[PDB]
Amino acid sequence: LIANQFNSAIGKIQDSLSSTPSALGKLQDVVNQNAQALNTLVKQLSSNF
Amino acid sequence: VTKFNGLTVLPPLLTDEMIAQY
Amino acid sequence: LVKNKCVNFNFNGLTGTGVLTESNKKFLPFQQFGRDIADTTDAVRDPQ
Ligand SMILES: *[C@@H]1O[C@H](CO)[C@@H](O)[C@H](O)[C@H]1NC(C)=O
Repeated sequence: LIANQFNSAIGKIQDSLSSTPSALGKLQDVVNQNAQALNTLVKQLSSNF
Repeated sequence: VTKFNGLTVLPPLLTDEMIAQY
Repeated sequence: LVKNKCVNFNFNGLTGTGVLTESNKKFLPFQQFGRDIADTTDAVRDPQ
């Protein structure tokens, strides 16, 4: 019973990761934040100052 | 989970293959 | 024009410095040059 429950839990984790798109929230947020910082730094050249 | 104006992105020391091996 | 060599180029007043290569990307007839997501030129249509 415990082995079956563990296997079902692992499969459910796989299915939830595959279905839910916002699961990787922290990593996606850090990547997007770093990319946005770089993009704003690059766009800062067009500033007239 | 999903050009250069003086910037550069140095590759990580441990590649994804090596991290997966770890 | 020189390709695959780092050369300062001037196409219709672009005055950009870089290396030139044949690009697979397509351009509309009126369009003359392309820009990146960071407002930096990345492709030029040759006027000649
Ligand atoms: C003149 O420029 C045009 C631009 O369309 C080009 O097609 C043509 O080869 C050039 N030279 C001559 C001799 O017409």
